[PDB]
Amino acid sequence: ILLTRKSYKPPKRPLTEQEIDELCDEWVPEPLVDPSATDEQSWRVAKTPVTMEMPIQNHITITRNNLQEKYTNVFNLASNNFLQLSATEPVKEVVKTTIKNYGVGACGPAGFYGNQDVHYTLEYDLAQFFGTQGSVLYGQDFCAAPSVLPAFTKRGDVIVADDQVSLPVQNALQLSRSTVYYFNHNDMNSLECLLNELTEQEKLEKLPAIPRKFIVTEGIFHNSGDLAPLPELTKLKNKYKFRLFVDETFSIGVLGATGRGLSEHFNMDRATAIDITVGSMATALGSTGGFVLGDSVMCLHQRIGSNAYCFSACLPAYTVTSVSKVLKLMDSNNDAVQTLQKLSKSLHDSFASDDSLRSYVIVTSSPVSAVLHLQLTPAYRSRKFGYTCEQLFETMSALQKKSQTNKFIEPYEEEEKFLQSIVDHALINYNVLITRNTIVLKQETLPIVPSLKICCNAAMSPEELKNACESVKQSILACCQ
Amino acid sequence: HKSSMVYIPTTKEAKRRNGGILNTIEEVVEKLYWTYYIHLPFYLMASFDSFFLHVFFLTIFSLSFFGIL
Amino acid sequence: STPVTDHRRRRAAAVISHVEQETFEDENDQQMLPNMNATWVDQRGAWLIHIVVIVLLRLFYSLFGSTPKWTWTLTNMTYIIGFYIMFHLVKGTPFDFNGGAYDNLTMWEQINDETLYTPTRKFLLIVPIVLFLISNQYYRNDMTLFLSNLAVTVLIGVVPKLGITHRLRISIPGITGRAQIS
Amino acid sequence: GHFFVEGLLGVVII
Amino acid sequence: YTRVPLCEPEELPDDIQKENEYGTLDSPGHLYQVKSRHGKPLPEPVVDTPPYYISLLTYLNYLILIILGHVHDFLGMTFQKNKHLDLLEHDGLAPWFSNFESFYVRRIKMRIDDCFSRPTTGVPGRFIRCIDRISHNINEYFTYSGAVYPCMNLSSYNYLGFAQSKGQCTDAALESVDKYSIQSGGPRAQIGTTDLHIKAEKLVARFIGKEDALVFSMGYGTNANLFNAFLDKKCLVISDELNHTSIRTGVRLSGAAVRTFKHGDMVGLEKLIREQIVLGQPKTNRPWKKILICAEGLFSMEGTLCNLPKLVELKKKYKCYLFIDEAHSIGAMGPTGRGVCEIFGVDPKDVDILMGTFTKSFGAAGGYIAADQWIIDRLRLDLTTVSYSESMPAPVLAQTISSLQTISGEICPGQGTERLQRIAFNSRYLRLALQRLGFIVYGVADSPVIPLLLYCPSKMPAFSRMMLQRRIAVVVVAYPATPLIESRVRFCMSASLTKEDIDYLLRHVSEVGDKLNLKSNSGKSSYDGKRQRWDIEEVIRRTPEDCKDDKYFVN
Ligand SMILES: CCCCCCCCCCCCC/C=C/[C@@H](O)[C@H](CO)NC(=O)CCCCCCCCCCCCCCCCCCCCCCC
Repeated sequence: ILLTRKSYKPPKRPLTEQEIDELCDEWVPEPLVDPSATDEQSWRVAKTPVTMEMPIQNHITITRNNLQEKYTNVFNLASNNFLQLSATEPVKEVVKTTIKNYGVGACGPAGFYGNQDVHYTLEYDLAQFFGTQGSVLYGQDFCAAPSVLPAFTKRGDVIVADDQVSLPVQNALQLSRSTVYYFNHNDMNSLECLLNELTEQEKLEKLPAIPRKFIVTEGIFHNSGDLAPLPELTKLKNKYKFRLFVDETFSIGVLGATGRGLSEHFNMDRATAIDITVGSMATALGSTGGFVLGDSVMCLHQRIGSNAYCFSACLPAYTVTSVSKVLKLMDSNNDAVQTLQKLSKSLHDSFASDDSLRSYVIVTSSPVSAVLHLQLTPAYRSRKFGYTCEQLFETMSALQKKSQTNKFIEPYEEEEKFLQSIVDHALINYNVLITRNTIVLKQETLPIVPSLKICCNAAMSPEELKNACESVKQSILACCQ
Repeated sequence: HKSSMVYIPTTKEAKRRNGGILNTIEEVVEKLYWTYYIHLPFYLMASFDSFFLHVFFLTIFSLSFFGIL
Repeated sequence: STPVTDHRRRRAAAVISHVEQETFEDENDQQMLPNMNATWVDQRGAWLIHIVVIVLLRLFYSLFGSTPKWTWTLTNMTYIIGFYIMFHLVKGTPFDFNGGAYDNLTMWEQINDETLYTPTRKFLLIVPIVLFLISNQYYRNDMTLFLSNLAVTVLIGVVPKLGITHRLRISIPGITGRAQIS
Repeated sequence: GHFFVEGLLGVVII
Repeated sequence: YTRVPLCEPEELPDDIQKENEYGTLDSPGHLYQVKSRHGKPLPEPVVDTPPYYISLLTYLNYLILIILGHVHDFLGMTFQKNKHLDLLEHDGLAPWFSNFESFYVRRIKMRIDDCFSRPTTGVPGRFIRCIDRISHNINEYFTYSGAVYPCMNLSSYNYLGFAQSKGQCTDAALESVDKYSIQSGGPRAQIGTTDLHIKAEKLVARFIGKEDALVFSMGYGTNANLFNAFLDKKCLVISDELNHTSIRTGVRLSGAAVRTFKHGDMVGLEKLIREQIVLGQPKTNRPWKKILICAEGLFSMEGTLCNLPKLVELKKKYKCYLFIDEAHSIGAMGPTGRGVCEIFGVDPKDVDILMGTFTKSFGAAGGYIAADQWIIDRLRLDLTTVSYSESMPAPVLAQTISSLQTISGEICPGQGTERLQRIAFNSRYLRLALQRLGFIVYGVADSPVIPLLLYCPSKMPAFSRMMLQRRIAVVVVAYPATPLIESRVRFCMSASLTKEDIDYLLRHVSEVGDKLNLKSNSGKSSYDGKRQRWDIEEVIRRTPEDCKDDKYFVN
């Protein structure tokens, strides 16, 4: 027994209260937030438009910097309401009748009460219009994906995601707690290689029960703006037995002969091509909320185990009745999607055909997108700011990894100020309001570069848009020189 | 200040509306029934299982009475 | 092809192995919420119910008429097997906790957030031995019953609950199957 | 041996 | 016939509707003006308990249920795998969800599923209209007739009775619909801001007592996306063990270390703070960069409060930070409706961040965050929902502004104090009457959440169905939500309920709880120490004058 001991050392004594007290009194915490760079960054708050006593229509009256600037009859090109069917008189009447018959709030979560018959009617209408079996409603679009995706994945599942997905999808992936791989952003070769390697390794591992498998992508990308290849995706997910998750916020109501989404654009059936679809009632349908389209088993399990659904209040009844009316109107005599498609085509042709700008900016959006994006042609970006996208990515990623409290990067801020100068010139001189892509770069975890943004909707005269395009073109040329 | 609500009378009111000791016999019988039924999970089971459970408890009670007698 | 986020579950590549300790995120997920699965143990009446179920089993088996030795051995084996099935067989939680966070721990290891030799663990250790001592006075004259009961007790009701078998997985080929370590 | 086993069990309980 | 119908509104001349949504006051003695506590902390809770045989019976019930459920699962999956195609693999595709991690849902709540998620219609006011359903094969699927009947509402969050359709706020909402729109442009940081948002932010900041505030379109989202913005993985969070789910999601999405302390225990909190300051970060033992303490104004499953004075003392002594979630407190508690700071006389400057929602007591949707100035500027520059998610609509903002002005006494001055005193009286009256009859009731005296304990899994469907048969709508909760040994019904009292309604409810509850063996109150829940089994008429007669004295309330 003695010879089989382990040669330890007598343990130290436990700290007495006074040592604890002095050590506690020595500690110094940091401030909640970092006020070091609140001043050199706060121009964004000072340059945000504020429309007053008017809807957000085509011609607006705005003000900037706390009633210190004013502009009237400004042409608006920064609104996400593409169809503008929600301002028509029938929808106004439906809203007023609903508000008089019901209240304004629901007063309770879906679990107990406060799930009126209007909610069920809207869910049926959404399912019948888009083709699937059922759907569920969510309080807001931003909380749809991070609630749905963790309900169907956990530690032990595999997710294969695109190389540049929007922030809500990144949040969903991070909070899902599963293994995540990234493929090369519409490189079907890279996707096929990755799937083949994964399935061979799984076959070798001979697991008892096979796990869940998802492919995550987007319909029309939030930052880039380019289309997604659906035929190849469906084909190879059928071949390798994965499930497809498509987040199409910017395509429902924008793509298709009747605006029924991505599947109608590619002439397929949504019930056999896409498994989970996440939409938004706040961009094309001119309302508030979100939804998820699937089949009966998936919908029932969402009603049980999706957090945002069962721990938040149902959304007001006027929103759901207005959306139902809009769907009926889109079903009869559309003309609005068609107008939007022609306008978007002309806009993209206008900014893509020019050569005088072909050394400063590039057009990233596809011709079917209803919003036009621009960048700075990395040659010009390097020549005028002395930084490339890559080094920015590794800089910010390194800052996040060690978790430094103060994350300020100077070249990116200078380039952002340059872009805002471009916007300011056009606004002040020509009475045309375009927007900047508003990102919070200390939160992103995938490569991204600041850019511009020009939106169009289905209630503008083509000639006015042509003149506005000319004015923006002159503004870019003047500022860049 | 009338509203569009229909009120429902208390069971005592219903009995008073409808009017020997047989009623007390019935009430003690149903008291025993309700105690036994509610203190066991019969509302949460099905019908097949419920019946099986019933048979089980009746058998134990019968056998205990057999042994005591 | 390397994952940005490694959240992948490994399997035992040996015969005798231990479940690997958790990382920072896993510990945070486990400690973020009180475990609804193993918290009922410390509340009012748990020890009493462990006592009462034994008396109910004894009365049932005595109702089946048989001799005292048979009734008592049946009581002992039934209680021990039931306790093993409930507390030591199934691993995980019967409801969605988090990313899962307990997918490879049994209910016995989850008690008191993996703190050993607490008063409740002591009580649940003491119960089988005292139950054997009570029943020892009736089938003592049969070597076969005495030996079998003592074997079942010491091998099913005291060994899994020992402080050295914590996080111990035995994986043979053809019966148990590959256990889960990560 | 029975008293021996019982004494062992008491010891292990302690 | 299998799909929920789109029911039609009725004619109901204006007086009938006004009485349907908000009961007219009948007496001036049915009001109570609450007082403050002058900084005094909360006395140790005296939670009551039932006899032992009830606990033992509950344990037996759950044991039986679990055994049968697992046996059914095993047999059904192994033999009859023809009719279990949704839990099994199919052509090399794993099923949507595993059958063991959803055991409780199916095997225990698919038999009482008619007690949850009842469809309704119209305004969720004093009387709620329910659509009746017929259940087939033990709640496998429901079918719907065309009948609609009213019930007395005791389930929806309508504390001050602002959920109506004939008030002044509804007219404000209609005018906002006419003037602005029902549609928003985009995110706040891009085009989504109007002057109405600015007015609402200023008015909220003035109401609370802080310097600045923000408004969002969803409360869950607010909590989920705040800590992400202002925290990190080198900071520690000490949160109560009963906190809401949105706080947990928001803390989880950031990365910080988390530790929890027992509910309503302050010596443990101080001990934990000292120990965690001494220990430091795990694996490195470097000093913690930051420590944040999270809590709630009023926990709405217990009806209790948070010891705010002691929390402020501890945070000032150890240099921590404070975060308070006032979802059920704001608007419905305090002498003037300002929340827990009003209740305890604490200066609303010692609390670093305050958040709440407009859903409960304002009859609207959304949330807010109020703090000092520099904090608000940094967050507005840094928060994610400001930049990436859509702004909140105009009718909701109009309703919120109108109700806040009404409570603040700026418009129609008589209404605000009327509502506050009505709810304060109704809550106390119901709690005292129930405790005198012989039930077990949780929470402080003034809380509008009144949980009544049932303790047995088979008494819950019975209570719910009997009450529904007697035209009363209630809510029930079970094991995964509440401790295994305590299942309850929680009443939500509104300011739109008249004392006559409370008396009707009291009579029916007394009868049903007499029949279901629910009156198991001890003497630990009376000011004397003697157990009480009063008669219904006596308690009805003697309670209204006594419920005003702060002497009969042990809690
Ligand atoms: C084919 C014949 C097979 C044999 C019959 C069928 C047995 C197989 C079914 C049982 C499988 C159980 C699987 C795991 C169950 C639990 O762990 C789950 C999952 O963790 N926990 C929970 O749900 C959380 C706890 C919920 C409360 C459970 C405790 C309720 C009160 C029990 C107190 C302890 C009782 C004494 C200890 C166990 C003795 C069991 C004696 C069994 C025979 C008497 C009863 C029939």
